[PDB]
Amino acid sequence: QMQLVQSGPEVKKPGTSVKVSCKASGFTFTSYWMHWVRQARGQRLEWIGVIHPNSGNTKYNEKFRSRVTMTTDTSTSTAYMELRSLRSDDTAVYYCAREMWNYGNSWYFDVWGQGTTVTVSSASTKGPSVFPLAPSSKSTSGGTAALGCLVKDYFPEPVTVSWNSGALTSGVHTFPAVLQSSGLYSLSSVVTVPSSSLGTQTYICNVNHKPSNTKVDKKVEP
Amino acid sequence: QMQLVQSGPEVKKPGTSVKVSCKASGFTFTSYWMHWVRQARGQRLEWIGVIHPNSGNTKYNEKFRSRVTMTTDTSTSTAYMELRSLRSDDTAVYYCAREMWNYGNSWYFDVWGQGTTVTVSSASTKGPSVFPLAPSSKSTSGGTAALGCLVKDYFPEPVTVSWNSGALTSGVHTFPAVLQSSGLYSLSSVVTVPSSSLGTQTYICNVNHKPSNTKVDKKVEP
Amino acid sequence: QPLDCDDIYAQGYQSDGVYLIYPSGPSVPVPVFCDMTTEGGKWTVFQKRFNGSVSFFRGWNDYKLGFGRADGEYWLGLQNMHLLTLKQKYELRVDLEDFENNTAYAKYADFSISPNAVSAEEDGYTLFVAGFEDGGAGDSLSYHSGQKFSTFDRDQDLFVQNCAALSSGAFWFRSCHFANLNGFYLGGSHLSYANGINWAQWKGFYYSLKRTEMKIRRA
Amino acid sequence: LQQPLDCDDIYAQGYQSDGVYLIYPSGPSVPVPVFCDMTTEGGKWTVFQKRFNGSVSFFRGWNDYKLGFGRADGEYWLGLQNMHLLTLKQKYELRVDLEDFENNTAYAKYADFSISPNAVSAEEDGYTLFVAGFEDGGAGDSLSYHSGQKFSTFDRDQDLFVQNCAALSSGAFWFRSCHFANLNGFYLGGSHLSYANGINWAQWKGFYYSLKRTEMKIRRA
Amino acid sequence: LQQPLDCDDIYAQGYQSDGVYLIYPSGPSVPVPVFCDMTTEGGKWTVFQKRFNGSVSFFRGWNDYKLGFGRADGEYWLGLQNMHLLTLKQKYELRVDLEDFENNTAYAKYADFSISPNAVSAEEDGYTLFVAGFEDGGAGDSLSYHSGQKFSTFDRDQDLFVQNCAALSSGAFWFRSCHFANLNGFYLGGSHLSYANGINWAQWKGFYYSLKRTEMKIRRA
Amino acid sequence: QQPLDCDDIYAQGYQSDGVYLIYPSGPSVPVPVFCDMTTEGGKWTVFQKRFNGSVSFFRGWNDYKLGFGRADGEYWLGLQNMHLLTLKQKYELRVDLEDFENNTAYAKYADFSISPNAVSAEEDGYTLFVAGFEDGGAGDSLSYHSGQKFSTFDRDQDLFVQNCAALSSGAFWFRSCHFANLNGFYLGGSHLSYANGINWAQWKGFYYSLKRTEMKIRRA
Amino acid sequence: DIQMTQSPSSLSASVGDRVTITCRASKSISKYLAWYQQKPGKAPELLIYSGSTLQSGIPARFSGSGSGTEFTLTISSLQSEDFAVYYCQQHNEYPFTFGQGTKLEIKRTVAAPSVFIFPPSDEQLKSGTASVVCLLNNFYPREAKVQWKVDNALQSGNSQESVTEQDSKDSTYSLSSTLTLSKADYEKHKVYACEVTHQGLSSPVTKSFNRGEC
Amino acid sequence: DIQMTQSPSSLSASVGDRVTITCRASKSISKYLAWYQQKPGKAPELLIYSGSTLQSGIPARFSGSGSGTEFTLTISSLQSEDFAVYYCQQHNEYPFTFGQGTKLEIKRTVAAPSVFIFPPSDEQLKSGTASVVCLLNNFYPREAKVQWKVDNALQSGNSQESVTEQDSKDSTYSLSSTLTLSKADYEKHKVYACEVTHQGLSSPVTKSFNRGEC
Ligand SMILES: [Ca+2]
Ligand SMILES: [Ca+2]
Ligand SMILES: [Ca+2]
Ligand SMILES: [Ca+2]
Repeated sequence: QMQLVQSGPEVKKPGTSVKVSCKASGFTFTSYWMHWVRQARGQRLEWIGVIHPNSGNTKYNEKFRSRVTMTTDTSTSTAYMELRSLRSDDTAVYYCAREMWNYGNSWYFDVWGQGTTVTVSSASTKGPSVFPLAPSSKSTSGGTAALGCLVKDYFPEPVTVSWNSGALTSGVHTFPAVLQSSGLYSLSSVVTVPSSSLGTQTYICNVNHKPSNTKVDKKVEP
Repeated sequence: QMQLVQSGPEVKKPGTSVKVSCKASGFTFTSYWMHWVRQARGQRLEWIGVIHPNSGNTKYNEKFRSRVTMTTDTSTSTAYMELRSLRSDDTAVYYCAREMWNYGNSWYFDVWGQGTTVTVSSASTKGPSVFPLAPSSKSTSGGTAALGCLVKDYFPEPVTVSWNSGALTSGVHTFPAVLQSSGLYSLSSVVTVPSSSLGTQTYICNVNHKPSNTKVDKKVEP
Repeated sequence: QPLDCDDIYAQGYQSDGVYLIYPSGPSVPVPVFCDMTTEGGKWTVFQKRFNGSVSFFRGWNDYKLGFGRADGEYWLGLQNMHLLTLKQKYELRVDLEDFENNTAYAKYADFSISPNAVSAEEDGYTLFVAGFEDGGAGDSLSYHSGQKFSTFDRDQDLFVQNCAALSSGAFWFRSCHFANLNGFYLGGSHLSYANGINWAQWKGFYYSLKRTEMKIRRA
Repeated sequence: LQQPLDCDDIYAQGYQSDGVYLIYPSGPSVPVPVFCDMTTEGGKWTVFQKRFNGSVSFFRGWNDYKLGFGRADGEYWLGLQNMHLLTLKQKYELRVDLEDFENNTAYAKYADFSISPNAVSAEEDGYTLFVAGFEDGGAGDSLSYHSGQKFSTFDRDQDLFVQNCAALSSGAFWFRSCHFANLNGFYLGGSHLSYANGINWAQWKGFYYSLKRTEMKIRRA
Repeated sequence: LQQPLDCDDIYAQGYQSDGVYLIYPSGPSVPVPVFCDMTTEGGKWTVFQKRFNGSVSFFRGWNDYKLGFGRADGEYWLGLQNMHLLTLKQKYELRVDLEDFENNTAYAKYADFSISPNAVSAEEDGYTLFVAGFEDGGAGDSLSYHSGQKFSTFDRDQDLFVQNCAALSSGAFWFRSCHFANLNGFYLGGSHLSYANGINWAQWKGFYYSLKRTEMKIRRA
Repeated sequence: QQPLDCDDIYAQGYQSDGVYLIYPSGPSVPVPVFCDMTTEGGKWTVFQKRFNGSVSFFRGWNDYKLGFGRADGEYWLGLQNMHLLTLKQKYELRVDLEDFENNTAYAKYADFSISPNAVSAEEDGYTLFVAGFEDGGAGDSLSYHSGQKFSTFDRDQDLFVQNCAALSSGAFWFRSCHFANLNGFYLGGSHLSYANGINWAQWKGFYYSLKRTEMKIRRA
Repeated sequence: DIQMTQSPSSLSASVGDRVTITCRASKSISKYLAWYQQKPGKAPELLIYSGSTLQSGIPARFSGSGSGTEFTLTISSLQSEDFAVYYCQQHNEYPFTFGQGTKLEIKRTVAAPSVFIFPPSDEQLKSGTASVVCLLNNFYPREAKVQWKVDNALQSGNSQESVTEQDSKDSTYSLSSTLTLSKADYEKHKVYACEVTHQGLSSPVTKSFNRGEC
Repeated sequence: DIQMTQSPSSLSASVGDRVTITCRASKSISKYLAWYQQKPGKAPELLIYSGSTLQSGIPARFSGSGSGTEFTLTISSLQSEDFAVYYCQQHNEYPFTFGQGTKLEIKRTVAAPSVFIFPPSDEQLKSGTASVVCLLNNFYPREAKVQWKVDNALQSGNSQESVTEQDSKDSTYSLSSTLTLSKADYEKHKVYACEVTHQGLSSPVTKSFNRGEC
């Protein structure tokens, strides 16, 4: 089927270069134009540029010229995009998209990849420090109280949180991570349980940080 | 990406023939000319010849005609180079390189393999003899003394030397091997250490000769 | 081989400039200038005027085979135009500019030269244009639809006189034109009647435009 | 990316409504439009000749009759060269359909039909007409008299007559001493007292009657 | 798909019965019919010359001999232009097959054969004939005398003779001082008292004997 | 797949200089040319060769349009063919010259085109265009000729009241009159007549007729 | 050059309703515009193109109109598949700008947040840093405000919050605000409280504790 | 046919400096020449071609000029990546010659060699062969000379030396010279010494030992 398979995510230091691949299948790669677009989180999508594989002609966005360079390997039906000098604000998801043809303006993208999350930061890979968010008799509203875990100071994304090795899911709320001023991420995950069940039942949050290879299990008590 | 993967090293007796492979990826193999160049150590590079995969036409260097013959397998995108009658001076690193096209003289090589070190000699494969280079109070300059290992009489290259199983690296200097008149190689590996630490610390050089499957660990004392 | 310039868009070229297309066949190309910018691009241009240097008061043969330079002013040639319109359906756009820094245009959905004619010569290369979308300029070409192409060599017009001779140009003339985009480059206003590059509905018969080009794109 | 060179291919393409269509007798470079009668006797008819309005004059020159002339919509003539390209590469059957001014229809069919068949150059051979076995319709057999004759115009006299029979007949045809069928004569619209100068089919309505409609159809073998 | 430009292509298409076939030497635009000898010596022969009936006169002009003339069925001449297109893009082998009026057969083969080879324009070069290594059949080697000579007609005298050797010989050929082979001479049908003006192969039956059948064949390399 | 120029033949895999078939019109009909795959990296398409003096180059406008001669020896590729190449690709010019004293010379021009971007070459008279000139042994004569239509005794396009093609016994893109007459009469050495032989004005003047002459073309 | 500004920034409607989104152009953009539908963590999918023409496979209820500077995208009757983020693209000229993005969310009944405050754990306080957390669980609409008060003194520049996406089962959001201070700063003060302002509440709620109250 | 000779054979310069390398041609070679940059144990990479034109992706500070018999390669301001061996190729004619190679090394402060001499181990002497080693550790410039003296008698043709490439951290070289003699020859003489000559020394240093001294 018509599919675009992008490269996996990469974490880069400022000033370095990243090279993102995008392989095509399900359609003749040489016939259609290829576009590159980035989506900064919670912000407007930015059109990088365009390249045709057959001719190799390129047309870039004015602000990205000199920094980005596009190439194509015809044999493997793959499209490459490389940003030379990186900048902390370039942290965003990069898509490769195909321009359909349609007897007129065209210039609209009918088939997309699936995103290559690129993170640029001067921080070094660091594991998290897990802290319990204990429940108390004051944080009890009627018969339901709340508890959680604070996964603080870790780099880079992502970290996975699960309660009782995944046995508890109802009432759980794992929040999006926040990038603190120190350059490290921090999130919190909570779950509501009956205040009566606090005495007998044991609650353990399981934090896993694959980039630094850290598995942690933290028990919570009041 | 545009890459040429050459064959690994070969050891041949004089008068025999060697056959070197060079496989292409990242570009249409039939479009570009293929060149073969040899680099004798510390000496002038010699251009062997040229072959085009699509037509099979060849053009050789005058001094190598009758001795070298080039072939190409179009199905596997591979280029071959074979020197028929070998000579002790033909010991060198053999490269395959692609001539770019560029609307003019061209005839300059933009993409290279990564070497096929070819060794021709009448010597037979032999394991090393490791000898300690003990430190002394007479070879001590102030508070820093030197010790080493003498990896003598072995064939063919390479041999790997490491100190304390790789735990010691600062101050180490492993020298390039020398070819003695007997046809066998010989090198030495040294390291500077504090003369005070000779009493407590043990120093062991680990010699590995994969062509003969010889692992040796040699301890050194004053 | 790209026979039109919308094919060239698919070939992988998007910068507007001189390009080769094969309307006859792979044997012989003909260069044209393509406007890959206007309204998404993919425009094949069979008509350019701006400098006034090239004279368009030429004969029927020059207008059949074409004349001029694809860089600047030129005329692609009526035969070539027929080969395109014969095998594909096309859209028309003409872009005009006066000497007051104003732009205008007119679009026609269908456009064909001698459609469904076994031989273009015998039919005199009739012009056909259908549904018209209004731009800056008015609709002058609908008056011309169904008329053979006429020159001072070959009078096909419905007028007793030679309207091609009176208008100092060549066009698909009727009693006489409302659009003479091949008239004499009189460069502004002129006291003579309907003999310059005139678009009647935009700037009347006594005004000669500065720039003129007629564009074509696939369906 | 596959081209239909005749109109029986168009039947195979999947189109059966009679109308204007593009076929590539020369090659994929340049097409030529024709009208096809996909209705009559199973369809698949390629029409190289149409007349009904009388508006288009068929008293044309040798060049116009070589290259073809007219509108595929209404009256037209496909062109002798095109006709030679079709019959050269495939074997074809002929049918002509006629109509007078009395609301009567007639026709005649010929099994084999070719223009200068197996001729290395049509010009040198003069685009000879060949017709073989004749199956009778409403009209008689006029064309068998014409088989083996080069095409003649007032430009080029190929007929077997001392005079220019194309000039005397006000038309163009593969003339012998003179025609029994002048389907390119002048459209005199009914009966005429002059001799053998209108659109005349001798065996159906004689030499002193000018038809109203006329079209010559072609189909694969 | 690609078009068969010669008749060895037709063998690969899947046709092996010798007869009239269409090949496209110029391009897919226009074919030219030719007769192919798929029987003789394995077949795949393209015939650019046929004579036997004596009906077709080969005392024609330079234009007819450039474009070709005759019927692919019977006697014909393919046309020098077409011949040049074949020899220009492929290497070809020559065979000429002859028969007299005494029920005898003969032939001569030439390994290489070309019309105006490596000539930017065949017209300017006069369609020079080149033939190389000759393998003997029944007849001798007459064409080797003719190699390097432009094609000459009573229209265009290219021969090396002060007179018009094409005119004196009643034919057209690549004449030198004058021919040893005039396979386009007048069909004098047997012996003749006139000198070297009939279909003559000098080395087989001399200058005073006109053959009965004649055909010059071409096959890929 | 078809090679339309001779730099394609380099890519096809052929590097020995000789006669080769290229398809400038299309796959229908090729035209043979001689290619100099040796000189300055090779890939040269030759549209002009002269050396024996046997072939007369005082031909008409029609012969110079369609071309004339043998790709082996002396020939002229033809103005139409040349225009087909220069129309679809950008090309470089090199002309190589030789006198009767065993001396060689040449001149190179970065850009070279015949009536570039012209919808019809006939109407434009097949104008010659040459841009930046790199000097070899010989001087720059062709820059004087740039922008001039090709002229013969059949068709006078020159800027001179007389027929400079007729006076010069050759064909060239003549102006008031040539500084280069590479199609003049092969007078073989010095001649007392003015500017009618194979003359490169800047190298050997107007009263010297070269021995060998060839004009080469390569992709941009 | 050719900014694209979408309106409304966030829209809440129920299934079956008629919904309209508008994209505005800074400069004349002509007929040509296109719309996209991006599901969470997915690539955008193209809906409308050249202003009013829809892509094949898109339901008939999607329709686009407008020309010149203003354009609109409307849906006859929503469906569960329709809730996503919609983007508007420039399309006419070659700078190529995109729209700000429009949140289309499902509308439920107004629900107030159950508020819980979590002090710093003793493990954290050993390290030298203190983090106070304030949870607002299961609440709608998304618009909510949290104000930190330490000894009844408003705090700013030291608190960060995160909001989960709309729940699948009950369509209610949840908010987590983290106030990060150092050990010493945490010990100097006594009373910590997060002040919640939300539409379902009349006046701000305050959940508080005292340091070392336990 | 068409020899190429590079100059200087070795050049030493620091970061930021302007450096120039020259390739000489035996016969007129025309406009066409090309340069390469070979890192240790790596494939050559192409820099300049046709005399003056640089390959895509090569920094602008690389530039080439020259024509005829002499050519030059210059770098505006060096960088740590620039230190390598540079080769010049013939390029014009089809015999195809290459340049002798030019070493471009980093220049540091002159340092004299720390000299150590190592006798033959008892293990070796049993086998029937004796090897004497002389180490010159951490020294700059690379140019150094070692002379073996046995009983104050110069030795030649029986000693081999090897030099490590320039160190990465301190940019100093190191040299190891091995004098190989047989068991019998080693026992006939008494005093063994390697004599080091180096720019940082006024007169050559001599490190020596006696058989069975220590
Ligand atoms: Ca009139
Ligand atoms: Ca007559
Ligand atoms: Ca004569
Ligand atoms: Ca003149």
